[PDB]
Amino acid sequence: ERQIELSWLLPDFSHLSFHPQTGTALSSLFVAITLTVTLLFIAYLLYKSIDVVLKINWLQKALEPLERKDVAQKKEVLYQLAKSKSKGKSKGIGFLWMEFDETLVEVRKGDQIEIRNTLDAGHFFNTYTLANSVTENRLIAAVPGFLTALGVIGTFMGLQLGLADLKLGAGVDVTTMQDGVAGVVNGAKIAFLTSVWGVALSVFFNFFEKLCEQFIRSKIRELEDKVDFLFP
Amino acid sequence: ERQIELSWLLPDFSHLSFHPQTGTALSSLFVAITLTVTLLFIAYLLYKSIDVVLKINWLQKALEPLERKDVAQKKEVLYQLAKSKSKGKSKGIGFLWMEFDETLVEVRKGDQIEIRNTLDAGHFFNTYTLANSVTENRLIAAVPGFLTALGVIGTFMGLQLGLADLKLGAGVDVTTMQDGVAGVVNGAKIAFLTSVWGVALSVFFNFFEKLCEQFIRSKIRELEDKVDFLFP
Amino acid sequence: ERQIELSWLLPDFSHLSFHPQTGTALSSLFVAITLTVTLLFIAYLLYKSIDVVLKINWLQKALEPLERKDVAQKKEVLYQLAKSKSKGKSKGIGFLWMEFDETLVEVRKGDQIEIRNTLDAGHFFNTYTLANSVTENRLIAAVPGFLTALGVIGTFMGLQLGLADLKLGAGVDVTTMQDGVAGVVNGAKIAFLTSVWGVALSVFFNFFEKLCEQFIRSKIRELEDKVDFLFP
Amino acid sequence: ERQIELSWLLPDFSHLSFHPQTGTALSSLFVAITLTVTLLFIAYLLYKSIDVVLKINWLQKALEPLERKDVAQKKEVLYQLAKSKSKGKSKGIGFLWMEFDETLVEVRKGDQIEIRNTLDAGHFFNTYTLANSVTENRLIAAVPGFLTALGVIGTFMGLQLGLADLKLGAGVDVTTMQDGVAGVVNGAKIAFLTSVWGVALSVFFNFFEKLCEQFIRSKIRELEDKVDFLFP
Amino acid sequence: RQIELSWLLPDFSHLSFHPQTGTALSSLFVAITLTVTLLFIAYLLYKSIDVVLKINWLQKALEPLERKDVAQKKEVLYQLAKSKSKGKSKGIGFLWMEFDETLVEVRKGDQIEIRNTLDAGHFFNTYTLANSVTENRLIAAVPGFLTALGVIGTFMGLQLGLADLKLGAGVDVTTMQDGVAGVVNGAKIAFLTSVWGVALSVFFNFFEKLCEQFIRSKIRELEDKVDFLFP
Amino acid sequence: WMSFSDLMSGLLVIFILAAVALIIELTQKSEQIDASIEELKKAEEARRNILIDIKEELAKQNIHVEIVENDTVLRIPESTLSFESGKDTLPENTTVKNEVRLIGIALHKAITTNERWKYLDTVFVEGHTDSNGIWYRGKGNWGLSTDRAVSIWKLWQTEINVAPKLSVLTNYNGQLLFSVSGYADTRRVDLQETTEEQRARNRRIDIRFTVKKPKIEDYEKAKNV
Amino acid sequence: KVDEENPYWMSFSDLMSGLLVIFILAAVALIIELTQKSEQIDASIEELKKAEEARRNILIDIKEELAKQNIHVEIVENDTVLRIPESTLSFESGKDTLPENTTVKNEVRLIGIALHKAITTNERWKYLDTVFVEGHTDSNGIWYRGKGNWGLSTDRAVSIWKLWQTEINVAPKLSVLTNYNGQLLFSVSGYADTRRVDLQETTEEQRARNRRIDIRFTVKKPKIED
Ligand code: NA
Ligand code: NA
Repeated sequence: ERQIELSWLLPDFSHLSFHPQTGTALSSLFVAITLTVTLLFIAYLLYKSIDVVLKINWLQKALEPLERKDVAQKKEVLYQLAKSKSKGKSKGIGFLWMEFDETLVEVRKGDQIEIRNTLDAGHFFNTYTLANSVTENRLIAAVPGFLTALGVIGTFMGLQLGLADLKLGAGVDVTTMQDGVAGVVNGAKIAFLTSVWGVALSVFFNFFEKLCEQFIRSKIRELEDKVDFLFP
Repeated sequence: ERQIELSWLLPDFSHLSFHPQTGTALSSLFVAITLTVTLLFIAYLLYKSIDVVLKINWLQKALEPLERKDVAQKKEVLYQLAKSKSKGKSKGIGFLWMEFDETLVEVRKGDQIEIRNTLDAGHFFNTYTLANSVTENRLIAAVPGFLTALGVIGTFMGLQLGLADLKLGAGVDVTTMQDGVAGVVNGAKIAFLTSVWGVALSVFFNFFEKLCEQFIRSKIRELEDKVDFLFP
Repeated sequence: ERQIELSWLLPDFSHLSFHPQTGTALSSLFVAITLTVTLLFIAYLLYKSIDVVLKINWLQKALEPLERKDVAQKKEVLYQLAKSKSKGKSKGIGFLWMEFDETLVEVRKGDQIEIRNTLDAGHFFNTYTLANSVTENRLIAAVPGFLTALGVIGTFMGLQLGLADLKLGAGVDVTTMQDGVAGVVNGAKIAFLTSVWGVALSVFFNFFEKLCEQFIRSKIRELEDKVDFLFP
Repeated sequence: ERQIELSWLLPDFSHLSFHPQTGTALSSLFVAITLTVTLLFIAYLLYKSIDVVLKINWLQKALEPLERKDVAQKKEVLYQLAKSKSKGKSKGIGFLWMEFDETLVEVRKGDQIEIRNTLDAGHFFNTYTLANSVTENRLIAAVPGFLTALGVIGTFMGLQLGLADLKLGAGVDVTTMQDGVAGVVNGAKIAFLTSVWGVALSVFFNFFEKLCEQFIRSKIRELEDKVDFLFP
Repeated sequence: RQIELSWLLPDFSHLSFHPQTGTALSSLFVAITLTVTLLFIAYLLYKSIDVVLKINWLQKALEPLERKDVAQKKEVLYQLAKSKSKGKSKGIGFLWMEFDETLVEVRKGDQIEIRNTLDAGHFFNTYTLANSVTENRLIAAVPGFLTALGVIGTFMGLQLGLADLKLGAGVDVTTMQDGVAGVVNGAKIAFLTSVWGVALSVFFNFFEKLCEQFIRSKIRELEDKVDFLFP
Repeated sequence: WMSFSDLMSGLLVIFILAAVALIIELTQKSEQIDASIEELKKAEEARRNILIDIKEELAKQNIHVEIVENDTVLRIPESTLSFESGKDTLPENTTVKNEVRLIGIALHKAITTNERWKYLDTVFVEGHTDSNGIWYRGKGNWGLSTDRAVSIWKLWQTEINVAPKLSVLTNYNGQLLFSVSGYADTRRVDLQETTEEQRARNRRIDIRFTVKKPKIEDYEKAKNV
Repeated sequence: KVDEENPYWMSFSDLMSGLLVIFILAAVALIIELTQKSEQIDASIEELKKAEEARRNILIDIKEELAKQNIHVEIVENDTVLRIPESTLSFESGKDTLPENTTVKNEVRLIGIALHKAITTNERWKYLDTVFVEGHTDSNGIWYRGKGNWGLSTDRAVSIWKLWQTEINVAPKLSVLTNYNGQLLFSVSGYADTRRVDLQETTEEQRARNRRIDIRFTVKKPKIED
C-alpha cells in the first residue's frame, strides 16, 4: 500500500499578498480570501443571531419566576420595566411586548378574573418579528455559493495560468513539452486546493447557518411555550 | 467472465485516524465521516419524526373505540385524557384538543345529543400545527448537499493525490512512470470509493427524509378523516 | 467504422441474483433495481393521479346536462347527489361540492331564480383541494434525482471494482497486467451501462410525471370554467 | 496559434435514421433529437406567447384612443366590440373583457358620470387567465433538464457501445488489446459531441424560456396599467 | 513558474462570430458572458431605481415635516399623492390610498393628534414595493446562466481538445505531440471561460443581493420614519 | 453539481495531458527498445551483406559463386575454381590464377566495407573433395582437401594487393580473422554422387563466415534502462 | 413551485470519472507493451543463461572425467574453451603424427570419449551452436612441404578428428552430432600461430603454450524474437 502525504492541504499564509507571482501564491491567496469571507459572514451571522437570542432571553428572565396564577399582578408591573429598555428601539422586544400586552382582553367569570387572547399569537411572537434578518435572509443563504465559487475561480485561474506558460506545438522539441506538461500536472494539484477549501468552507458555513437557524427557532417556540402557558 | 469482489467497496474501519498515511486509510476516513454525518442526521430527523408520530398516535388510540352514536357522552370522557397529557405543553396534541373543544356546537334538534363544528378540521390538525418542525426544516433539507460535497472533497483529494504521484518529463524510466500510473490508479480508487458512499448515503437520506414526510402526512390525514367523521 | 448494435444496451435479466459475482451480473442487477424503483414510483404516481382524475371526472359527469337557466331546478338535487357518494370523504369531491353550495348567495333577477357566488370557484376547485397529493409531493419530485443518482452510484461502483483489480508495480507480469485491463473495461462497462439506464429512466419518469400534472391541471381548469359558467 | 474547426461540432444529418449502425450515426441521431426537442418546445413557447400578445393587443388597440372623459360614453362600444370578437366562447380575452364589466359600478361625482370598479384589473387580466400554460408550467421549466439528460445519454450510449464487444484478457494479444483500447479513446470525441449539444441547448432554452416569461409578464402589467388608468 | 494575472484578460480587438483559433473562441465567450452580465446589470439597476424612486419621494417630499404637523398635512398629502399618479390606480400612491382611507379619527384633548388602528408594516413592505426585483425569475437565474455559459466553454474546449487527439498503432510522436497542443488549446478555452463565467456569476450574484439589502434599507428607513411620526 | 462537473472536467483535461504525455514517452521508449532488438541481429545482417557483396561483385566479372547453407557460406564451385585432379595446385592456364585473385579481392572488399569484420568471429577457408579415395602421400582426401584450402589461402596472401591485408584483418574480439579447414568427403553436398557432374559438386572451396554473438550485457542493455 | 433542480448535472461528473479511467487504460496499454518487451528480453537472458550453464557443465565434466584418468585438460577463456596442452597431448616436432607408444593415442581416445559423453549427457548439444576443434602452433616458421604452420596446425586438428572418427565407439559419432538446429555440431580448423596464447615467445615453455589443441564451445543465440 502506497504512502500518501497530506501536509500540502494546508497552504503557507506567511507571504500573502494581493499580487501573487506563482501558482502556489495564487492558491494561498484564494484560500485566505475564502477563509476571510467565511469568517466575515460567520461573525456577521453569529453576532446578529446573539442579538436575537438576547432579546428572547431578556423577556424569558422576566417571566421565569411566575406560576400559572400570579399573572394579574404581573400584568402591569412587567409593563413599566419593559419601557425602561424599550426606549430607542424601532421594533425591539420592548415594542413587541407593547403591541401584544395591549390586545389581551379581560374576561369576567365572577371570581375568576383572568386574561385571554382573542386570536393565535403566531403573528405576534415568531421568527418574523424576532429573527427578521437571519432566517429569511437570502444573502446569508448565498454565502456557501460564494465560497464554492471563489474556490472554483481560484482553481481555474491556477489551471489557466499554468497553461499560458506553455510554449507548445508539433514543431516544439519533445523534451521541452514533456517538461511543460510535467509542470502543468504539478501545478494542477496546487490549483485544485482552493476548490477543496472552497467546498469545505461552503459546507461548514451551510451547516453552521442552518444550525443557528434551528437554534433560533428552538427558543422562539420555547418562548411561545411561556406565552401560551401564562397568557392563554 | 471474470469474477468480481464487492468487498472492494467496503472501507476498513479498524485503523481509523485523523492522520491517514495510506489511500485506504484516507478513503475509510471520508466514508466514516460521511456515515457518521448520515447517522447523526438520521437520528435527528427520526427524533423529531417519532415525536410527531407518537403525538398523533395518542389520538388514534383515543378515538379507536368510538362510533357515530356514542359521541354525545364522549365529549368530556376524552377531555380528561387530553387534560392529563397536556401538562404545561403549549401547542402539542393535548392543547389542540383543548382548542378544538371550544369550537363544537350542538344541533337544534333538542332531543338526542349531536355535535358539529364551526370550521373544518384542517385549521386544527395539519402539518403546520403537528409537524411544522420536520416539514420545513431547512437544515434537514440541506443534509444530502452536505453528504454530496463531502464525497466531492474526497473525490478531489483522491484525484489530486493521483496527480502528485505522476512522474513525467523527459528521461524517466519505465518503472518510475509505471509507479506514477499506479499512484494515479491509487488516487482514483480513493476518489471513487468516497464518491460511491457519498452519493449513496446522500440518496438514502434524501429518499428516507421524503419518505418520512409522506408517512407523517398520511398520519395527519388519518386524524383529518377520523376527527371530521366523528365531528361533522 | 466499427459496427454497433443497440441491443448491447439491454441487460440480461435471466440470471438475476442478489449476490452478483461477475460484471454483467452486477450491471444487470443494478439496472433491474433502477427499473424496479422506476416502476414502483410510476405505480405510486398513477395510484394518486387516478384518484384525482376520478374525483374530477364524476363531478364533470354531473354537470354537462346543466345549462345556465337550469341551475336553479338542479341546484338542490346535486347536494343530495353529492351526499350520495360522500359517505365520509372528509375532503373528497363530494365534500368539495358541499362547501361550495352554502356560498352560492341567492339574488332575485326580476322573476327567474338565478344563483351567484360571492367568491370565485377556483377557491374550492384547484390543485390544493383536488391534486395536493401529486402537485406538491416532494417524494415524487425527487424521483428523477434518485434514478440519476442510482446511475451515478453504478459508475463509481463499477469504476472502483475495475480499478481494484488493476495491479501495477514492479514484478507484475503481462498476464497479470492484461487481466487487470479486462477488469477495468468490465468496470467501465458497468459504469456506462448503469448511467444509460439511470438517466434514461430518470428523464422518462421526469417527462411522464410532468405530463401527468399538465393533464390533471387541464381538467382542473375545465372544472373551474364550467362551474364559473354555471355559477357566475 | 493553431486553428480550430468548429464545423466538426455540427454533425452530418444527411443519413439520419432510428437504427444507428455506427457511433457517428448514434451521435448524429441524438444531436438531432436534442435539436428537435429544443425546437418543438421553442415553437410551443413561441406559439403560446404570440397568441397572448396578439390577443392583448386587440384590447390595447381598443383602449388606446380612450381617455378618462371618454370612458363614460365609450363603454358600450367596447362591450359591442367584445361581443364581436367573442362569439360565445368562454376562453378568449373578449370573454374576459365582458366579465370585467359587471364588476364596474358607477360613482357620483357632482353631476358628471364617471365609472369605477370593485375588483382590480389583475383579477381578469393576469398570467393565470391570459397566459395560463406559459408561466407556471413545470413541464416547460423541466425542458433544460430534458436537453441535458438527452445529450448525456447519447454520450453514455456511445461509450458503452464502444466497450461492449472488446475481446480482452490474458488470452488476448497485446496488439489486439491496444487496438481495442485505442479505438475506445479515439471514439470518445464522437460520443461526447451529444453532451456538448445537450448542455448548449439546455442553457439556451433555459434563458429563452425565462425571457418569454418576462416579456409576457411585462405585457400583462402594461395591459392592467391602461385598464386601471381608464377604470380606477 | 512565474505567473501573470494579466494573462487572464482576453484580446477583444479582433472579435468575430467565426473564430478560427482557440483564443478567438475563448475571447468570444468572455465577450458574450461580459455582455450578458452588463445588460443584466442594467436590467437589474433599471428595475431597482424605480423601487428607490418610489421610496425616495416619501423622503424627498417630506422635508418640511416636523412633529407638530400631525393632521394639517394629512389632507395636503392626498392631492400630492394624486399629482404623480395621474389616474394610475396602482403604484406607490395606491399603497398610500388604502393606508389613508383606513384611518380612524380619534379625540383626545384640545390637540388633534391622530392614531392608527393597524401598522403600516404590512402595507409598505417588500411584497408590494419590490416584487419586480426580489421575485424576478430571470434575475434569479442570471448567476446560473453565467456559470452555465462557462460550462459550455469547458465542454466545447474539451471536445475541441479531443478532436485532434489520435492514439494507437500507426501514430507517431509528432502526431501525438500535435494532439497535446490541441488538448492544451482546448483546455485554455475551458479554463478561461470558467474563470470569467464564474467570476461574473459571483459579481452579479453579490451585486444583486447588495441591491436587495439596500432596497430593504430604504424600506426600513421609510418605515422607521412613519413609526414615530404616525404611532 | 454544475460547478462540480466543471471542476471534474478540468481534472479530466489535466489527466488527458498526463496520459498522452506518458504515452509519448512510452512510445519513444518502445522504438528505443525496438531499435536495440534490431542491433542484436546486426551481426547476421553483416554476414548476409558480405556474401551478397561477394556474389554481386564477382557476378559483374563473370565469376560464379554461390551463397549456401542459410546465407552463411560462400561456395566456390569447381566450375569456377578447379584444381588439378588429385593435386592441391591450380592448373597453369593463366586464367584460374587471375580467377582466384578476384575472389580474394571480392572477399577483402566485402569484409572491409562498413567494417563488417567487427561482427565476424572467424572466416573459414574450407576444402572439400569427392568420395573418390586417393592416396596423396598417404594423407588421402583428408590431406588433399586441407592442402587445397591452404593453397587458396596462400594465394590470397601473396598475390592480391589489398591495402589491409587479408592476413592482417582482425575480428570482433581483436584476434586474427581467418582459419583453414579441410573435411575430405565427409561434408558432401551430393550424397548419391553417381555421375561426374555429381562428384564435381563435392569438389568445392567453401568460405564459412561465423559471427559474434551478443553477450548477457547486450541483452541487459537492450532493455534501455 | 415551478423550477426544479436539474438532476443531470451530477451525471457529468459521472461521465468525467469514466472518461478519466478510459485515458488511464490508454497509458496502461503502453505499460503492457513495454512490459512485454522486457519479458521477451528476460526470456532470452534466461535462455542464454541456461545455454551458458550447459557450456560450463560440459567443460567441468570433461575435465573431471579426464582428471580421474590422469589426463590434464584446462578450462580457459571464461568457461568457453577446453585446452589440451602439449604436456598432455604432444605432437612430434614439425609433424602431425603422434608417437607410436600406444599410450598417447589412448589418451586421445579418452578425451574424445569424455568429450562425447559430456555433450550427449542431458541433451546439452541442444544449447550449443558449434564446437570448434582448433589446431594451434607456435610462431616458428616451418616449411612443411610448402604449407607452413597453416598446414601443420590444420593437420594436427584433423589427426585428432580422424582418431575420434575410427578408434572410439560412441553410438552417435562425434562427426554426426548436430547443434540446436539440424546443422553439424563440430568444426575442425587450424589457425597456425595467428591466435597465440603466449605473445613474447621468449623461452621454450612459453612457445610450448602455443602448440595446443583448443576445443571451443559456442552456445545458441537465444532468438530474441519471441
Ligand atoms: Na453508471
Ligand atoms: Na469553461
